Amino acid sequence: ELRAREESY
Amino acid sequence: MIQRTPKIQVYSRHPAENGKSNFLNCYVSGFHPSDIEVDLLKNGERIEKVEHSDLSFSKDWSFYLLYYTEFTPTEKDEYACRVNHVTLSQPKIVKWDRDM
Amino acid sequence: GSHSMRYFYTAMSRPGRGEPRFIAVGYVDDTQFVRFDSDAASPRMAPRAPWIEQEGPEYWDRNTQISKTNTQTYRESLRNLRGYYNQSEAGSHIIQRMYGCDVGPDGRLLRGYDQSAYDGKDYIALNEDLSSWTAADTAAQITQRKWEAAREAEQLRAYLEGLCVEWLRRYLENGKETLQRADPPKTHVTHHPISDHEATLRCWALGFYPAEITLTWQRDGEDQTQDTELVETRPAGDRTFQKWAAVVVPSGEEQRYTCHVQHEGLPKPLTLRWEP
Repeated sequence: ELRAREESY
Repeated sequence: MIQRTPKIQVYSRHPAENGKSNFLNCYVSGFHPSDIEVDLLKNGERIEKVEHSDLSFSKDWSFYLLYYTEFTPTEKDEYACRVNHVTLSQPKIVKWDRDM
Repeated sequence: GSHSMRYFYTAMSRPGRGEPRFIAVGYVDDTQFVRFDSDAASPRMAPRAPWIEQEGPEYWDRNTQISKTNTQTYRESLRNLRGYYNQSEAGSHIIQRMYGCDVGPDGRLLRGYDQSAYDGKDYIALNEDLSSWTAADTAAQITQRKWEAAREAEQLRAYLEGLCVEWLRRYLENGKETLQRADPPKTHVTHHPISDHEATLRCWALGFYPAEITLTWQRDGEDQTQDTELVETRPAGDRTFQKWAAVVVPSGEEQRYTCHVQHEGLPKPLTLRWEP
């Protein structure tokens, strides 16, 4: 299961 | 940036037996960046419809891919893997060493 | 024993050839089970192991949407890092990220990971505390301050301690017949004459899963580390792996050499010799 809602670099 | 040249291994899935179907593998690894051209050769000619694994990478960030095709080895046929990469001035050809 | 789940992201710009490509693959131990490729005719999270196929449509839609969002997010990040390094719009660049979790035999979190690279070089990593960052340089410090202001480490920690271990445990049970099965290497020793003076002894390990293995040559019980050619462990294409180790021996001294094999699938470690 992937992590959602990543912040951009 | 720093670039890394691919290592290449050419080998079969199962121990090779003439007349028996098998898989011919070309494993390219240790390279960066990810763009790479890999052909499998049968008596010098490009094999059609070769498949490959999904791009992933090792702990040191270098990439690896498995290129493979079903084949039936014979005593006469010679097989090889031809690899080009930005680190390579000319394509590198590694023969399937059927001696080991 | 212990087990791991890892996702591997590669985002690659290609100026003049469209927008940056985003690829994600997921592994449990050395078994890939999902893939996504933004270049696909119809991009979706797609199964790559049979035991994930039983997940329902909600799973596939959710993981597809995260990956499509990430396609856009990683394009933003590539634009940002190009700026952080004062790079032109003409060159191709790559962000890579690996994240995931390790669990023990009892399923409890052992360690979480989140590590990133830019053009093949370490860029920023979540420390083992799942709370602070290590930035490689002053460019990564910009990302670090951005992620600190956004409390992104807290979001990683929540994922790594929750969803990551919960879904890893589910995958391990759903695929237990393969994921929790170690297949031992099939082994043999070959002999390749070089000259009247020397020959090569090659110790083979074939068909093993997982990839972790130890192949060593000893001479009179002493490791021949510096003298052993050890090929990189390589996939056979049927989930198993292959490796060999070789040493050059003086003719007639072959019986002073032993090959030692350790692998999880083995009842006990192996000791092999050339058997002419």
